[PDB]
Amino acid sequence: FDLYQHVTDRIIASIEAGTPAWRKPWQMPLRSNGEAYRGINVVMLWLTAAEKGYRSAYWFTYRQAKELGGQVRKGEKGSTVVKFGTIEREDEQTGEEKKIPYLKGYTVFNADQIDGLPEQYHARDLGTAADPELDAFFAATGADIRTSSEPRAYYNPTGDYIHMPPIATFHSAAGYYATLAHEATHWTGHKSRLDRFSRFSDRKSYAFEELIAEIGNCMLCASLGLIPDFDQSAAYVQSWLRALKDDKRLIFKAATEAQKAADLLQENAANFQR
Repeated sequence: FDLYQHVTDRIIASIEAGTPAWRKPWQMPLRSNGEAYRGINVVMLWLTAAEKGYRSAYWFTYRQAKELGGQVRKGEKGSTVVKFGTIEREDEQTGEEKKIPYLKGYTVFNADQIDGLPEQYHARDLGTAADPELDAFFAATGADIRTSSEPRAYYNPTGDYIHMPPIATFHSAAGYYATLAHEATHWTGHKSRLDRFSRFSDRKSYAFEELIAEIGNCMLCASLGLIPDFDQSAAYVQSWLRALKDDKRLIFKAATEAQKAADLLQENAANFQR
């Protein structure tokens, strides 16, 4: 079937239900080798886990479960994850090789659906003051963070800095750092970094940047042990629905861009290099 439309339809339904897929955790989903899923697969597996009530982070193909001594239980239904790539094909008239880009599906099962797996496969309280570890992380991203009494958090792309209100006015360090995480996600879109604002001139006012930032903030908060704030997104949800109904590929681009934003903050903070 149409993988693009199948995923987009699942997302549209979760939004119309009142709980968008990427909000469901409120636990990164992992492959059988322990590596995290990425991009649109994170969103799909969060949704499935919530829909079906799974608690394990791990997802297996039937074969991967078999190789580990596990058996998918009778009657259990798998879940779709997608892979993009290129594959070698030939012209036909000529034999010229031409790598073709493709989208394909895989079926995976949560560890909770499987008997016999090794046992390995079966939030920090921050109070109201600054946290040394989270302060160190955000400093290491490279973001210029400025503070004033203005009671609004935002990323200023022209001066290229994040404005935060004072932490004491949140009466919750968790709320402070979740808010900073959200603005740091926007901060990755600057022309000198991921360059989202010029690449996605959003003429049909799909609120595409806010969708990327919300998904990217969920990914970043998942990895930081924080709880994202969703209350500042009611104004965009209708445009997101409109966008998804118009373009069955859009949520894939948004999830990929979201993943790139979360990647860049974590790479900067680890002094990642090639």
